[PDB]
Amino acid sequence: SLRQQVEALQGQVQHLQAAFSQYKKVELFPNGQSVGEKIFKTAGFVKPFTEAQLLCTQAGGQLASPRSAAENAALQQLVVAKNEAAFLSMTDSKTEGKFTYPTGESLVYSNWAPGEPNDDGGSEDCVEIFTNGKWNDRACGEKRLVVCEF
Amino acid sequence: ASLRQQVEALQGQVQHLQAAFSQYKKVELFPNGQSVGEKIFKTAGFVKPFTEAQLLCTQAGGQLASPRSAAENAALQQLVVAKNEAAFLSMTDSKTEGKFTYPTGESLVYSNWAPGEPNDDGGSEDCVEIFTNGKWNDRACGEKRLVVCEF
Amino acid sequence: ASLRQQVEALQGQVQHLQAAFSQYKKVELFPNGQSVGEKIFKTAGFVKPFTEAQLLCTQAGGQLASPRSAAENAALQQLVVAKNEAAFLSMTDSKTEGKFTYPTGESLVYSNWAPGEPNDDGGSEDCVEIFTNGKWNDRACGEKRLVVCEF
Ligand SMILES: OC[C@H]1O[C@H](O[C@H]2[C@H](O)[C@@H](O)[C@@H](O)O[C@@H]2CO)[C@H](O)[C@@H](O)[C@@H]1O
Ligand SMILES: OC[C@H]1O[C@H](O)[C@H](O)[C@@H](O)[C@@H]1O
Ligand SMILES: OC[C@H]1O[C@H](O)[C@H](O)[C@@H](O)[C@@H]1O
Ligand SMILES: [Ca+2]
Ligand SMILES: [Ca+2]
Ligand SMILES: [Ca+2]
Ligand SMILES: [Ca+2]
Ligand SMILES: [Ca+2]
Ligand SMILES: [Ca+2]
Ligand SMILES: [Ca+2]
Ligand SMILES: [Ca+2]
Ligand SMILES: [Ca+2]
Repeated sequence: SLRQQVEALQGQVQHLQAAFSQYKKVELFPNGQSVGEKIFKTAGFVKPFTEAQLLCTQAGGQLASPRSAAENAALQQLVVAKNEAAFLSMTDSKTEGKFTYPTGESLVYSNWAPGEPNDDGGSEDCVEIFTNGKWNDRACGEKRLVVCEF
Repeated sequence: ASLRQQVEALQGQVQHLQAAFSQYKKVELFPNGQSVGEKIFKTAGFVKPFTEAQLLCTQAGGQLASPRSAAENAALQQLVVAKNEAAFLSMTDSKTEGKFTYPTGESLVYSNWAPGEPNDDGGSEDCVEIFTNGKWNDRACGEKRLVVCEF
Repeated sequence: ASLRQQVEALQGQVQHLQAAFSQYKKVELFPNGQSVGEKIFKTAGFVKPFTEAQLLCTQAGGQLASPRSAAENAALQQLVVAKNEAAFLSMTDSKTEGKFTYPTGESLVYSNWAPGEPNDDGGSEDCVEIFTNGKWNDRACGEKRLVVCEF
C-alpha cells in the first residue's frame, strides 16, 4: 500500500516539475528575465523613483539592483525590449557622492557611463540604466521604466 | 530502504518546488494582481461593458471581482487605484430591482455603497462599479469599466 | 508506519501545491494566454516583423504559434480576436516555394487557408498570418503582426 502511494506521489511530483517548468517560461514572456536565482520583471510603464520604489516593495520585491555583469546584461534585455531607460534601486540621497543599496550597503558592482555619476545640476541622486547597459545618475523626480527584482 | 530513499528524494524535490513557486507567485502578481486570503484579483488592464467583461472572466475560469469582505474590497481597490479606473463588480439587480446578487443568485454578504447608493439613477442602473476610494455605486451595465476578475 | 505518516504528510503538501499551482495558472493566462491540450499560447501584446517575432519566441524557450489542429487554431484565434490584430504563425515556405513547413522542416499536418490562399502574392509571400476569423493567408515576412508564442 505504501509502495502504491509512493508511486502515485512520485508521478504527481514529476507532473508538477514539468507543469511548473512550462509555466515559468509563460510567465517570463515577454516582461521577465531570469538570471541565477534572481528574476527581473518590468511593469511596462514609467514612474518617478519614489512611486516606482513603492510598487516594487509592495509587490514583495525591490527595484532592480544588478550586482554583477550577468545581472546587468539580463536587466539590459528588458530595457532594450521596451526601449526605455529604467531606474535602479541605488541612490546617494543620504551622502552625496556615495551610492548605496536600499539596505544602506555600498555598491558591490557598477557600470557607470563615462564621466558618471556627475550630480548634474547638483540634483541627481537616483540611477538609470540605458539601453546600452551603462548607468547614469538622474534626478529622482524624472519618470523611468519600472523594473522590480524578485 | 528503497521506499525510504524514495521518500527522502521526494522531500527535496517538493522543497525545491515550494521555494521556486513561492518566488513566481510574487513575480506573477506584479503589477496586475492582488492576493488576499485565498482569493486573487487580476485586472486585464482595459475597460469593457459589463456583459463583455463578465464573459472574459468566466471564459478564463473565474468571475468578475466579488469582494465579500472589507479586506477583499481594500485589495481590489488597490488595483483600481493603480489603474486609476473604476471597475465593474460581478453583482447586479437585473432579476429583481433593488435586490443585488452574486452570479450564483446569492444575496450580498458585504457591501460598501457610497452614501445614497444604490439609487437606480434614471431607472436604469443594474450593475455596480467600485471607485478609487473603494466605495460602490450602481451604474448602467452598458458603461465601460476596468475589467478585474477573481480566481 | 513512520514512512506511512511521512508519505501522508508529503502528499498533503503536494496536493496543496497542486491546488495553488492550478489557481496561479488560471491567473497567469488571463487575459493574454490560452491553454489547449498540453500547449499554451501567449501573446506579447505587440506587433513585430517575422524574424524579430521568431527570435522573441525562441529566446523565451518556445516558438511562434504553430496550430496543429482545429482545436489549437480556435484557441489561438481567441487571442487574435481579443487583441484585434492578425498574428504570425511559425510556418514558412522559404526553403521550397509552395511548401510550408514548421521550424523543424516538417510538413504541415493541418491548415486553414482562406479561399484563394496561399497565393504567393507579388511572388514574395513566405510567412503566414492568421486573421480574426481564424483563416490563414501567406504574407510578406517583413510585415508586422501580433507576436504569439507557444510553450
Ligand atoms: O497584401 C497582400 C495580400 O493582398 C490581398 O489581400 C488584400 C485584400 O484583397 C484587400 O481587400 C484588403 O483586405 O487588403 C488585403 C491585404 O492587402 C490578397 O488577397 C492576399 O492574398 C495577399 O496576401
Ligand atoms: O539631463 C541630465 C543628463 O544630461 C546629460 O545626459 C549628462 O551627460 C548626464 O550626466 C545627465 O544626467
Ligand atoms: O451618472 C451616473 C451616476 O451619476 C452620479 O455619480 C450619481 O451620484 C450616481 O448615483 C449615478 O450612478
Ligand atoms: Ca544629493
Ligand atoms: Ca547625487
Ligand atoms: Ca548624470
Ligand atoms: Ca432594473
Ligand atoms: Ca437597479
Ligand atoms: Ca447610482
Ligand atoms: Ca518564396
Ligand atoms: Ca511563398
Ligand atoms: Ca496571400
